[PDB]
Amino acid sequence: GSNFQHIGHVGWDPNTGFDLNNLDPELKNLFDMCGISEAQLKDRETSKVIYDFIEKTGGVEAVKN
Amino acid sequence: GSHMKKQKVKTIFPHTAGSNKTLLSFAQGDVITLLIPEEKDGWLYGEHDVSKARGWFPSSYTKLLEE
Amino acid sequence: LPDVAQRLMQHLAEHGIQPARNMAEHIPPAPNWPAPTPPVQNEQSRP
Repeated sequence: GSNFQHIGHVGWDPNTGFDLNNLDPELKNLFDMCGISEAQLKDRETSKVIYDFIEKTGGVEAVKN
Repeated sequence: GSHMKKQKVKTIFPHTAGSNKTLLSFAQGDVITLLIPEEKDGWLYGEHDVSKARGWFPSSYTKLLEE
Repeated sequence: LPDVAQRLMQHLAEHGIQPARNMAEHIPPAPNWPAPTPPVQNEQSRP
């Protein structure tokens, strides 16, 4: 049907969290760098905040240039 | 990040919590790791080296593990 | 990668989020009575 523009690469949900099994080549790589763990990525109250950052300041095209 | 604290004590006598949900129970010859910088009202707070139970315990029933 | 972390930390501070490298427990109040003491006492003596 239809998809996002500035985002859509990230697999995250407000019920279960980031999708570790299929995470992006940058996503997990930052999480291991700033010090975040897979527990916070599965936290609907922490992963939400970490995702809201990428949706405004990450972006797969925005980080490219 | 952080882990187990350096300061520890050996309990030399038993202790019993009852209905408080904030106390630590043990026997004689057990070992506890201090989680706080100083005592309060003779109560000290720590984590047991055998069960990972936490709570306030009596300092007087214990002695340091220095030297 | 390396520049994205320098701007992440600024976002997480606005919600009080922290990375899992930077989390620990807390300490409870205390009981309603003083801490007990071992079997150590004096011995009664005549006047």
